[PDB]
Amino acid sequence: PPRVREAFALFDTDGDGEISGRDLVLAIRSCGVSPTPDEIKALPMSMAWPDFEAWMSKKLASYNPEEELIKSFKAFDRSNDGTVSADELSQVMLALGELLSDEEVKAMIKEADPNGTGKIQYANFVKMLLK
Amino acid sequence: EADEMYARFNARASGGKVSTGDAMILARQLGLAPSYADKQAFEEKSGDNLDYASFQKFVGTSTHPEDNIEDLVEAFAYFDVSKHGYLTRKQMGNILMTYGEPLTTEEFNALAAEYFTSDQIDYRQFCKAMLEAENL
Amino acid sequence: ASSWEPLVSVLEAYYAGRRHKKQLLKKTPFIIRAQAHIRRHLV
Repeated sequence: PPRVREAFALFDTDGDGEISGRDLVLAIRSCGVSPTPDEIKALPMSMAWPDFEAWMSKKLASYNPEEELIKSFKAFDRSNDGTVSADELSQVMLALGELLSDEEVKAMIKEADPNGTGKIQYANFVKMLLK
Repeated sequence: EADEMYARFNARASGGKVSTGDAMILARQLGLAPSYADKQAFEEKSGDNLDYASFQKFVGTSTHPEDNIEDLVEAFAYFDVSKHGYLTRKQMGNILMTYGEPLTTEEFNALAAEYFTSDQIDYRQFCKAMLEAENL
Repeated sequence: ASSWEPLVSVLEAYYAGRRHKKQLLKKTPFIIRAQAHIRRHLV
């Protein structure tokens, strides 16, 4: 199913056709969009599906998730080889994250590093993530 | 019980066969609850035009003996964060018209008119009512 | 040194959505059963 509509369905945890509060931001971030703090402050109390689809359609018209995510990863590309350290990402996910268990983190890291190279191609990873 | 089944099938039949669409209605009148997944699965081997023997086979494989109150209740309770056992009519409508095999607005409005009194639905009692009258 | 927090937020939200998908898939068959019985009652 299309990604935005599925994200709405997945983060409408009450099943009331409304996404509200943290879930709202989560829904947005689940599609690979990092809204600015101004955009976060401007978000309404809650959104029904028309509101959410309009917000995401207008956002994606000026914001490409793939390129922004690869751009965020490249800030930690020390070797400048299209790679980031797997254990660094693991540690920061565990230190700053609030939603994911440790097993989920570990699973993600094995995904991004299937050969256990200790590196993550992140470009290939973001691509084979955003399908 | 069987003669009325035969007669109801044949009143809808053309050249001895009925659409699987009409077979859904006939099965429901018989007291069975087939899904659209059942319809597609049966069409995969038998097509979408059934003579009486094939309709009997479709009926025989749509009894869903796995149905039970607890699994339906847990499916609904997934959307009940407080887990106190209630869902609003807004919640019931959105859930039933969004997930699984979504109801049309007409289907849900008929359901709500007959079964929803207050704005707070005890979905356990609702699921129990939904399981009633199934032909066993 | 930049901050990992935006990237972490995105990845956490994405995989929380994946978890939501798994758990909702566990319940969808019985939503379908409920809808089938509703349609039986409505015939």
